[PDB]
Amino acid sequence: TQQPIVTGTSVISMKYDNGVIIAADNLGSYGSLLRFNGVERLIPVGDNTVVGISGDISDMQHIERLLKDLVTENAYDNPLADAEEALEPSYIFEYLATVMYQRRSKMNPLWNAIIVAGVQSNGDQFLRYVNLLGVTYSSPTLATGFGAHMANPLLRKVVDRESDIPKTTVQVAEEAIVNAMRVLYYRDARSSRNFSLAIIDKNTGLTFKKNLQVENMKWDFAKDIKGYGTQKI
Amino acid sequence: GSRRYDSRTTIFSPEGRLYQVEYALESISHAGTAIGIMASDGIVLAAERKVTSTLLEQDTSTEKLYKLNDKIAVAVAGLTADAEILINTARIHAQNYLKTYNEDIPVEILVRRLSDIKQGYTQHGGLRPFGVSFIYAGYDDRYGYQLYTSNPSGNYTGWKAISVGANTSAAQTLLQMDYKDDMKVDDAIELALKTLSKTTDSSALTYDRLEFATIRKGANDGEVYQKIFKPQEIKDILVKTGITK
Amino acid sequence: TTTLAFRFQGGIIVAVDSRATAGNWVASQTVKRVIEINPFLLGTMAGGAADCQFWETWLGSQCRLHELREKERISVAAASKILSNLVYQYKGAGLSMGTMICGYTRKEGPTIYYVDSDGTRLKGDIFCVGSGQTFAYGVLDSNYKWDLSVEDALYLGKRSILAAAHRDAYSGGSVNLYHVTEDGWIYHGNHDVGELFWKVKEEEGSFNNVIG
Amino acid sequence: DRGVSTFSPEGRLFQVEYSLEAIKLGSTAIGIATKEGVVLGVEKRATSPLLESDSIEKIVEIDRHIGCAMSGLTADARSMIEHARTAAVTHNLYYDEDINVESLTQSVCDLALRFGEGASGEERLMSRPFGVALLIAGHDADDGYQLFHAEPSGTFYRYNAKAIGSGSEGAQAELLNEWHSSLTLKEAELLVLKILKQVMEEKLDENNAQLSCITKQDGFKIYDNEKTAELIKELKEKEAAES
Amino acid sequence: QFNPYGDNGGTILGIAGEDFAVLAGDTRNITDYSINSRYEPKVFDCGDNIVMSANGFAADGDALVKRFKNSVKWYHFDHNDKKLSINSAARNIQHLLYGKRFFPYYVHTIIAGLDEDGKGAVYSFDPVGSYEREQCRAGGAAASLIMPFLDNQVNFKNQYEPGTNGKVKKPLKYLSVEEVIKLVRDSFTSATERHIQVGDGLEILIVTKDGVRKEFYELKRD
Amino acid sequence: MTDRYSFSLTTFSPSGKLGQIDYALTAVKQGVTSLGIKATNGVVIATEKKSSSPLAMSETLSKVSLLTPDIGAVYSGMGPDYRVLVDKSRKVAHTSYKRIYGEYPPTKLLVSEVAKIMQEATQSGGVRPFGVSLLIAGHDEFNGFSLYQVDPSGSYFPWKATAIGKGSVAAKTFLEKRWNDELELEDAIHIALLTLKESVEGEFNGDTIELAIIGDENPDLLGYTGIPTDKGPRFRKLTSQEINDRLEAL
Amino acid sequence: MDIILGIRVQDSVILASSKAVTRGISVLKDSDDKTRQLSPHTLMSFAGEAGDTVQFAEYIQANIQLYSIREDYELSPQAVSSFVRQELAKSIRSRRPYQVNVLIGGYDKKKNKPELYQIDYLGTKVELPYGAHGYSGFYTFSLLDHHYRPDMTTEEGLDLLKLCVQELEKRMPMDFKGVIVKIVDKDGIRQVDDFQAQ
Amino acid sequence: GYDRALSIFSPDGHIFQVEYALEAVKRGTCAVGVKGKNCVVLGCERRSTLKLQDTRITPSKVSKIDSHVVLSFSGLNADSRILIEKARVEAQSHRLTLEDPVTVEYLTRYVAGVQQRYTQSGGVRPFGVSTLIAGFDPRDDEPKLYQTEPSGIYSSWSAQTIGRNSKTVREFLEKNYDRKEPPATVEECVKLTVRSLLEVVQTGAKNIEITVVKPDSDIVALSSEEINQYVTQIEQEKQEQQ
Repeated sequence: TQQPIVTGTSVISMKYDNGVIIAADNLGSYGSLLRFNGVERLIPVGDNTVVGISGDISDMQHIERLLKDLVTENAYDNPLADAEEALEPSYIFEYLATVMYQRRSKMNPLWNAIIVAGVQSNGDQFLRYVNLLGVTYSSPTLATGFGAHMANPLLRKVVDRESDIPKTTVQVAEEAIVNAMRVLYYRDARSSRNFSLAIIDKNTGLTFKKNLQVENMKWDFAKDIKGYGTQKI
Repeated sequence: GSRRYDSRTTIFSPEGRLYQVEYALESISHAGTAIGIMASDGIVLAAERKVTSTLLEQDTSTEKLYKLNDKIAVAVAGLTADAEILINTARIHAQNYLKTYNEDIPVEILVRRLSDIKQGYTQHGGLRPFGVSFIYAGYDDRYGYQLYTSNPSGNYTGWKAISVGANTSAAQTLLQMDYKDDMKVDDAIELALKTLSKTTDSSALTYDRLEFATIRKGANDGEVYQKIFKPQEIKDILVKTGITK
Repeated sequence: TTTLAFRFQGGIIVAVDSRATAGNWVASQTVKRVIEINPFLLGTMAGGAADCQFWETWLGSQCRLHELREKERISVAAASKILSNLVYQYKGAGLSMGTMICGYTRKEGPTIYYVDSDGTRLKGDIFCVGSGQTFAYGVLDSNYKWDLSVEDALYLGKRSILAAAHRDAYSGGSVNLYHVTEDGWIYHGNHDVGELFWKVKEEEGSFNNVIG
Repeated sequence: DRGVSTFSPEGRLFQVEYSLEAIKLGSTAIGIATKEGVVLGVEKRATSPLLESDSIEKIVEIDRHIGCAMSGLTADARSMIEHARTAAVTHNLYYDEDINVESLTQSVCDLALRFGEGASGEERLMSRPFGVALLIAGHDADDGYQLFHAEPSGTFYRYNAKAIGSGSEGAQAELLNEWHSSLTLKEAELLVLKILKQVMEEKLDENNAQLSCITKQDGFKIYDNEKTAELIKELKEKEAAES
Repeated sequence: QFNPYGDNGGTILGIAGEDFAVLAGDTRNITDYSINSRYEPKVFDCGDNIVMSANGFAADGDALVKRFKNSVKWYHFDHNDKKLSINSAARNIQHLLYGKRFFPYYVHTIIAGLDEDGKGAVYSFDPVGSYEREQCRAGGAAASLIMPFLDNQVNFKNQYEPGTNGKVKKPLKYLSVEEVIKLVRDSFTSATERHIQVGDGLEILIVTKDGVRKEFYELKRD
Repeated sequence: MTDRYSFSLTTFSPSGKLGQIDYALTAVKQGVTSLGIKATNGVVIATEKKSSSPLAMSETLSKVSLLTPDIGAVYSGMGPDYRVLVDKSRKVAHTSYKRIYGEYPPTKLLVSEVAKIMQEATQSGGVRPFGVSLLIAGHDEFNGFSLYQVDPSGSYFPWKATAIGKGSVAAKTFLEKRWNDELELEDAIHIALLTLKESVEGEFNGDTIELAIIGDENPDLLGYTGIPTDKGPRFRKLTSQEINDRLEAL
Repeated sequence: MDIILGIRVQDSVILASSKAVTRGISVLKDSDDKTRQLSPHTLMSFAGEAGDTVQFAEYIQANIQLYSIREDYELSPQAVSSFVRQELAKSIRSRRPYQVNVLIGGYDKKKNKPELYQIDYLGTKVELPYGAHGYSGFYTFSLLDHHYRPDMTTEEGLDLLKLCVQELEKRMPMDFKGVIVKIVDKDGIRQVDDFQAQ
Repeated sequence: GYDRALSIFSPDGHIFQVEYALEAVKRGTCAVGVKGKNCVVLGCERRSTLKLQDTRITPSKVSKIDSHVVLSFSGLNADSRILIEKARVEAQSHRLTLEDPVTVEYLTRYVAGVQQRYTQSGGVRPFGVSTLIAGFDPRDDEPKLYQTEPSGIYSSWSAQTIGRNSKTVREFLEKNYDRKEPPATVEECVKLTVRSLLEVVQTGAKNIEITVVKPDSDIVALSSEEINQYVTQIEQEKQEQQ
């Protein structure tokens, strides 16, 4: 068995009308030491799926390899394949889940929790969660780690039923993601100042802005100085 | 594969025989001779070593006499090599009976196993069988002294005088006549040596062309003490019968 | 759970409870407790429910297979001994079983074998098995009489179950009665414990000579 | 020895062809399925005072709704029965109901393929194919009364009547003329006896013939010696009064 | 260290009637106080007039179901598209359940439908094996609250008509599809208040020989 | 796919013979003159050294191998069969005896262990049987000095001198006549050069004889110069110069 | 546990074995016996855990009975006790031992001597003129040694065994409700019906 | 792998290896079983030509398969041990599991089954033995007589004879038995069995071994002394029918 020594925290997501948004810090923690800052934890699998993985890095590295083999094996049997019988969000998620369930059932478990976000190129939006306990569920908003706690109640005010999905636009969607993440860095320090964020469009394919950094800075703490180093003998 | 790169000689024949078995008995009939005389105070065993020399040791007189126990021994006619695998495994089969029930194996059980392993090599596997015939010199308290022979075919028969090896035919024709139905060891020794000379061509019968063992009851040796005669005790008995000629 | 069998002139009287609970409030009066092996053989569910469910249906199949194979009716004995061999292998890893294999065969008569999780095999003539066993046997014992007809025999089986149902909190929803005859077993109904209690109290005078 | 993967220029395996040769040497098995039952009849044959002729029969029960009569080598039909019982028993335990006669034939035919040296597709453990062909008759609640001919080759066909054995060439020819779609169980059994008499070089007794039937209030039922003989008694007189 | 086993709440209710049967379930999915889903079909049609719900722990539900979905497929292939019986399906589950107990299961499974002789049937399962047929079965977390009403009004047990209430009673009537649905909406509306394992939505699958019919009634949202 | 060969490749012929053993023996008759002598004050074994090439080392070449410390073997037959066989003999001798009974196997017991290897190989298919014959010359402190023959089938018999290879019979005649027991080891070395000079003509040297003895001790063959605890080796292979010195000694 | 006594007298080998199963006040069954005939002059009585008992008992029986038909020869009681021991000593390593202590009472028809074997679950086999297992022996060895010394008949053993059983049910708080006694001698095996003072 | 072929079809729809198995039995000794309606008699040859056999450790032809069941054979002893062993185990397997004494039909199915396997399965050949299996079912007083071949086929027979000159002994027996009136007394059924087996053994009255099986484990082997007496008698009978 295992218990953590290496953590990654927080990958958040939402649906809008004509895509999805997902955003995640870039992190390999050794506790409260931010050891690896810059570790990939949005993994584009094709141009229509992004895999977010939270939890143990030792486990994350193994899935990171496994996804890169899935692309190579998705080029097998026809090289121009990308909606013919390979490279759809449901395929990447079911694959991960079959391994996830098997490992827990023999109790030498994959100690991750996963969010597969994508937009099918045959259908509409895909958003589905899987964890280390073998519980899996779908909802219009999802978050792992800290973000399940804190970001997800923010997400639910925009979308949380089917009906609220056509009524959210790219701008409204993007404003919720940019708001949520600012919250995640503010109340939880594990989450790295640099993040990468990707918006997966029906209209223009995969737009991934990498290495974006929290802005619209809080320095609110400055109002509350009653000193903490400012000494007069 | 192996179908047209092999053959099948372990199949039956249009007489009901198996090629290799029938042939195996032939191999035995030109190998060195083993003779078994069962007496009722002992067992007398004689074997001819065909050809002996002063370049071979004649000093080793276990060459065809092996003890499988201190109560059962065999006399071998056929190859040393073929012999070796069944001896070692028979000795092992002993220890198993001994461990389980704290009592030594009867002769009959041990023969029936041996025969089943030998049948086995032609019965499955495609393998070849052994080419050695055994004369069992043995004990029971159910059956007295026991004398068996078992063959590469795995048939086994009870005897009180038997031969396998070469010159089988000559020894058995004299032996049936001169047999006494219940007899002492010393009488057996006289009868055996008498038979032996006249089954060995010209003047050749010597102590050092013979292997002799007798299994006596004794009264300075224990009940069923096997004495595997070393050269010098052969020399003595030949002079006493006077048969050295 | 208090589950019983006795051999008497008429055959065997198998008497059983049925009771499933959510808390102590009896949710439904119907649970499985009799597993139907074959049309003349009963085995009771109790102990490891799952172990019993799987392995007594299994047992029924293998019996059916014997009747093809050898063209002979099975003994209750042959039935039990198979069960026990398998039970002992899976011991120390789980597996729990509480059954009595009851039948009435032409080639033995009314015959009862007791079979437990540890692999005991016992023949007797009177059984109560359970955790209400001692009390139930008391009621059974003082009105036992091998010679006796089926009607009375049934009412006595039923009274032992109620007596047990009252002291212990592991029985009493309703009482299920079965008579295993030569030509197979006959259901005799489910008796509401509620209507049954009032009758029995006045009638038997057992723990009730002076009513209490 | 002889190839196990070596085909004729047509593309029909030697081993299959040789399978067809043993079948043709057994005693006839004849089935007619009707709308009230399946009749399976065999010629058991041999009558001797040094023979117990009413202790041996060629109609064996698989299940409480399935029989088979055979023709060809009888020793081979024992391995086929051992596989078939195991497969049917395990399915009755899992879903509580009758196994389909077509389904059974396919499960058996899968293990008829092994012979020879192994494959990398299959582990071939046997040495020859089976030298018996079978008529498996049954009932199911979802196709009623049925009759099936399993060849050891792999092919299994459903039939309304089919004969197999040595004397099948004649037998089949008679079956067609006698067959119609308002045929019943009672007529079919009488007719079986007619066919059997005709082709015999002997008098028909129940120590050279055996009948069997299927009714769905009793499953597969052997028409016993006592009843089969009563039927034979009735035949001989009625035939011998048409002359 | 590790035991994934917990609970995920939810509530299911199966009722066998006169010609019909229902499998009603709420559509709320939880893990503790967090909302996993506010709609996620918690009654699902496995085919053949059989609808199925594995309430309890989700992780075992998903597994139990996948093993079984491939059995529905294999039964058809191997037996030429002969449709799977409620009783047979129940036996097939028993064997699945019983197949793992070295990793033990924590679900309350209920199946509802019609048997093949035409009587509504509901079967209830114990988490490591066993099934038995019941007339009515409330299931899941809020089983204990629903059953004591149900027993009076459907099954006419611990129910007696004012008189002596002991030789006078209220008798058994097999309910109508309309009358059953009223009951089920009432149970569930009371249930939402008292349990945070019930709410969001109510999916009732009503199962008839005209197919599987879907009904949807709304429930409470926080 | 893969092998399926399990049918024995050694089979009986109409006469009672075994084709493979007959064949293998032809090779052995054609192989290099080797002999063995028990001098009674030792055991001396000699075999033909050969060279492939003058530019070739014959240090690597193996014509005399130590099977166990007090025991050497030499052969006539097929060189490659010999090399593998020596290996399986060394392995079992070390694992199964050298801390189990706390010493080397006795000579007769080791001859039986070889015998078994060859017989496994004769019985079983997938492989043809060994094509070799050995002369195992030895010392064990519970049997003295010994000489055995190991046949291709694994038949063995005891000898006190013999020769196998080409030109055996006459080699045995000269040896029979010159030695009749109770003889210095040195003297047996002298007799052995004489028997082989008559046996091999065309060119003869002690640089084409490889000679080993078991029949000596040095402190160096206890393997230490301290205080004894055990006896140790008595195998000693001579260098070419020492052999030329014994060729000069009449 | 299960109180099983054995005493080897001069003419026969007497084994005493409990006769009832007590549930509460009253004996539910009092028709008990637990012994298996191995051969007509080799008997084994049994005590221990009640499911380990039938499983071992039929396993050992089967093996010895296969040897009897095979050889068409009856085996010695010595033969059986070495056999029983070995099999125990394989299982005691294993992770589910039997916890069965046996007494095998035999007349060795081939020595013409009586023999008594007491075999522990461990595999400790000992031949004795009397023995006992567990806490029983503290009360009964003290009588057996004083009042009994070797070379006493069948009649004498019967009375001795009664005395022993009466002290065990009074003074020792284990309850097993007496023994029904069997005798293994030259002429095979009989159950001694009487138990009034025998 | 040695699971590959070693038994192949004939073009005639026989099997070569089964035809060759039957030949070994014919060359062999003769065994016979004749039924009363109180017993089943089994005669077995012991034609010791040579006088140097010791015959208490010279193998017998009679095996217990069970205490109420016997097996006799004609064929290679070596093969017959292997079959005899598997058949004893099967009697004990039933006994253990069903808690029931063994029934003759199932045992016969078992004996048939191992031989049947080895023709069908690859890298094995059938046994060199034909057998007769007889005995009595439990609580049953009517005789049972089965014949099995190494083909693996099986049958019941009122009487059957095997090995060398099977023709001669069938042909004779056929005139001296009816199913409607088979013998009631041991003496006359034994007289008939000894007389058939005299006619093929040549000289024999110590070379003939009779074992008479009455219901449920009363199995008794008649002795030389007794047999010599029936042969005398037969020499008196043959000049009362002259």
